[PDB]
Amino acid sequence: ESYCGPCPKNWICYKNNCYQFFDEEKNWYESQASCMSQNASLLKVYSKEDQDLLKLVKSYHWMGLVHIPGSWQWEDGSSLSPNLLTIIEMQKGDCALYASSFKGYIENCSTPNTYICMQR
Amino acid sequence: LTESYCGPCPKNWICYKNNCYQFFDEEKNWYESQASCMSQNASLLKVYSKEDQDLLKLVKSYHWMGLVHIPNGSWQWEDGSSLSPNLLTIIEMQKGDCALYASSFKGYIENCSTPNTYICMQR
Ligand SMILES: CN(C)C(=O)[C@@H](NC(=O)c1cnccc1-c1ccc(C(F)(F)F)cc1)c1cccc(C(F)(F)F)c1
Repeated sequence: ESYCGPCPKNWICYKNNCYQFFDEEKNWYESQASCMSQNASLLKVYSKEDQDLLKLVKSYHWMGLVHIPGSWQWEDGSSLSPNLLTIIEMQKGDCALYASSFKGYIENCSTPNTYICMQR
Repeated sequence: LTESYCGPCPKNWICYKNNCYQFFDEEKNWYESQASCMSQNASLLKVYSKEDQDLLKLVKSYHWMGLVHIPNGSWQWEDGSSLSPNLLTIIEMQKGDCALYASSFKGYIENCSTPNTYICMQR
């Protein structure tokens, strides 16, 4: 038994990270702007153990993984850790969707998708 | 934004507005599902508030919850309390006395002996 968070009330708390799903279809840029307005970022995947709840996520949703032409990187500038995501090519694009279990789909940044914000 | 602590909950359970949830994909009939939650200081999902449990809009598939029909004809939770109105739309699927949760805020009537996935909730 432990106290989780802190997180805002309308967010799921899991191992002290906070997650919120947004059902609005938005492109990657608009989804990142949405998360920032909540004092958050798009989903960052850093650990299969600390984030094992991501195995239960259904459907595909924007996360904060982008390609600047260099490897894939998160919004915060950190590199994607190895052996964490299986990356699959889906569309011509520089952004990625999260899909269970621990997959990233390369996706056109302009394609509207639902999205997951994260705070910690 | 206002930061709150959530819980307390076991570390491997989801916390949402201080309730803790766990999903179980190993299928069990209703009673065995209840026994499994009990062994984890929990009960099957109890639905009491659209606002406090709005995360249930996102819970798909069909999972046992702790809702049973007593043939005084009442609908009750495992803890003995009543199903409150304006919370769930209840639909028959199989003749039975137990209910599966489905999105959004639906319950499907199901034979209590049918194996299904289930949701535990700390209580
Ligand atoms: C039985 N079951 C496992 C479901 O139905 C799952 N539903 C969806 O993932 C789900 C289904 N439609 C739309 C969105 C989601 C979704 C997306 C992101 C998250 C977030 F913000 F968490 F990232 C949460 C849900 C599920 C339901 C509740 C909680 C969780 C969990 F938090 F554990 F991931 C998963």
